[PDB]
Amino acid sequence: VPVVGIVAALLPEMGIGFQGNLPWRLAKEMKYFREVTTLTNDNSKQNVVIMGRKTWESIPQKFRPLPKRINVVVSRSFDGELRKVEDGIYHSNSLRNCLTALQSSLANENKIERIYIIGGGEIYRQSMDLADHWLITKIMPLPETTIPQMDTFLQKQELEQRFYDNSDKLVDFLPSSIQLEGRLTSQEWNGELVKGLPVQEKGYQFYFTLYTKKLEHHHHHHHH
Ligand SMILES: NC(=O)C1=CN([C@@H]2O[C@H](COP(=O)(O)OP(=O)(O)OC[C@H]3O[C@@H](n4cnc5c(N)ncnc54)[C@H](OP(=O)(O)O)[C@@H]3O)[C@@H](O)[C@H]2O)C=CC1
Ligand SMILES: CCc1nc(N)nc(N)c1C#CCc1cc(OC)cc(-c2ccc3c(c2)OCO3)c1
Repeated sequence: VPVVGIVAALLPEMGIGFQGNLPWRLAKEMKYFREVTTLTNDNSKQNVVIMGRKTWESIPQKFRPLPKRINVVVSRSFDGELRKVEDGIYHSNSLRNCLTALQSSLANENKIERIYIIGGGEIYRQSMDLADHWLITKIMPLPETTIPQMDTFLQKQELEQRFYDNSDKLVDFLPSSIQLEGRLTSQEWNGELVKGLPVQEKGYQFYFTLYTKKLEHHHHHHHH
């Protein structure tokens, strides 16, 4: 089961939140996030969404737990490494231990396709060492638009050490049933190269991107 971090960030600093909320409201960004985390290649499988305690608390109480997805809320105050508390809601007290629990094919019985880390920021930092892929929505304010104030940021440094821009394989990576508008485009913005599928809403133009783990040198395999 692949571990995939999914996030929406504003370039160049990659800001993700402000005072417990999203610094923007974009219908086409939500539509993408919902479909990616919901849809699967195996019709009898469901994905898992993992979030920190604070991210859970800001999701509209009408729309949580997130429908058609197994929800996992991680807080250090909780009891076990994975615990069912309500219908489709799981409580965990360790992000690392939670991942190991779902990955063991005894517990899941091969009914989980992907583990999406919907994150938080404290979770996102810990996800750099954990996630295989990253689905990053690179958002740019249009020439007239004002940059919104933000207090939570994605580690752009830790990301570009361990991951490369694999946006060429985005359509292949996303579930087959998903619908996409534009086509793969490269674009320079404030220095850096922005590559992905271009969408425009309100005063923002954003790109859906894919970041895969870089190739590892074979240093040591655990022999018995
Ligand atoms: N644009 C985007 O893509 C997204 C942005 N956001 C933004 O993120 C911001 C919130 O930031 P942040 O506070 O970092 O959000 P988090 O939900 O990541 O908050 C971290 C909390 O998760 C729990 N936690 C963290 N690490 C672990 C661990 N290893 N094991 C168990 N529990 C753990 C802790 O809960 P406790 O203290 O109870 O132990 C901690 O307080 C908001 O402003 C929001 O808008 C959120 C999601 C997506
Ligand atoms: C759509 C936001 C998003 N984009 C990307 N690219 N990756 C993500 N992981 C997310 C996310 C998320 C979790 C979240 C956080 C939140 O507060 C910060 C609110 C919601 C949310 C969930 C359902 C909603 C809604 C907002 O508006 C009404 O319906 C959902």
